[PDB]
Amino acid sequence: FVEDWDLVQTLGEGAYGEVQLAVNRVTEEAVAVKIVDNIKKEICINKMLNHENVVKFYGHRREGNIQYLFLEYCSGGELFDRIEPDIGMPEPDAQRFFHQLMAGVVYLHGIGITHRDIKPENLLLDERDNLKISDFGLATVFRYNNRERLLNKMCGTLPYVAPELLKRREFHAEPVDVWSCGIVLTAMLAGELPWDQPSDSCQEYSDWKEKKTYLNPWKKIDSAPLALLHKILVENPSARITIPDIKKDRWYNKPLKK
Ligand SMILES: COC(=O)c1cnc(Nc2cnc(C#N)cn2)cc1NC[C@H]1CNCCO1
Repeated sequence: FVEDWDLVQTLGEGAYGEVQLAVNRVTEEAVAVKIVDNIKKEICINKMLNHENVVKFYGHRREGNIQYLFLEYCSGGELFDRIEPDIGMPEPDAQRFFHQLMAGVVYLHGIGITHRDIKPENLLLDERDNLKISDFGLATVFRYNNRERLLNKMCGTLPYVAPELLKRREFHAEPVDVWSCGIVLTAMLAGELPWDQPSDSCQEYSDWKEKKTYLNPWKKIDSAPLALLHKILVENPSARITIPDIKKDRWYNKPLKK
């Protein structure tokens, strides 16, 4: 009876379908079942993945039109629900989550995979509050046989997308994921998103380029994390800080405690 799973509740909703909690009849092990009525690519990319900061993939099954993906149930839920609106979270918690996010992103980039939709809704927490990158539906290969391929498709979520995606025909994948991580860090530290989108027409984006850090959400952020944000949220993706450099940042290396 070890192959029998009971559907307990609906965890969340996606565009394709639902994410349901399934519990094994014999072992009581929990799995998050992603139901999709491309999907072939999400499966292929998931089979590649093996990291402590990436949602585990257990397998998949196709029944008629319906496709089931068996994924890690992260009982701590979304990082999204740990961010208090207009407040954020304690700086040592945000730093620990950021460290984990960098470890997961380094891993993906290392294997030539770009997530392309990093946001707090996609960053799940296990039973010990360990961050796991989730949903590879928008993910793609940006490096293969040691040759980088430039991206051109418009995707992600506007508050989190890098400005080059809106202005350039082609762009490097890695600075785009770095930028979205910066936005996630801003959200964790201020409990708000800095702009609707990083465009010339967006007043809040213009204010940031004009270094008006006396305005929210920047005024809520301590100078050390803010100095890192200055490095990440750089309009030119070629001048933007790289992850190896982020790991050398003063705040990234600052010992913090409750
Ligand atoms: C209290 O535990 C939860 O809420 C919860 C746990 N584990 C999940 N696991 C996975 C794993 N992989 C994928 C993919 N793709 C999706 N959800 C999902 C969960 N909630 C569903 C949310 C997740 N954020 C997007 C919207 O629905």
